[PDB]
Amino acid sequence: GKIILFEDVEFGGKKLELETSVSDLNVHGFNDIVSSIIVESGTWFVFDDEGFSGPSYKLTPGKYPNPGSWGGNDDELSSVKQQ
Ligand SMILES: [Ca+2]
Ligand SMILES: [Ca+2]
Repeated sequence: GKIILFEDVEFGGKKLELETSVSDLNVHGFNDIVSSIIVESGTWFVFDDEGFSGPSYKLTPGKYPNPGSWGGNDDELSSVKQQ
């Protein structure tokens, strides 16, 4: 699986590419800043709390240009897990 997290909407700003689960996005300086997402491959769950907990959102391959596109809130993702 490969997911790319973006600081700004419409795939702008700083980006973080991940191929493994991350229980705490702070380790990569990406806690509570994500505003768009591209899933290149795999199914991913993204969570608003650390540790694969809090509000969760399922994402399959494709582009998600704003948090509404995954049903979520801006600047709230804290952990991500591969399905
Ligand atoms: Ca942001
Ligand atoms: Ca959060």
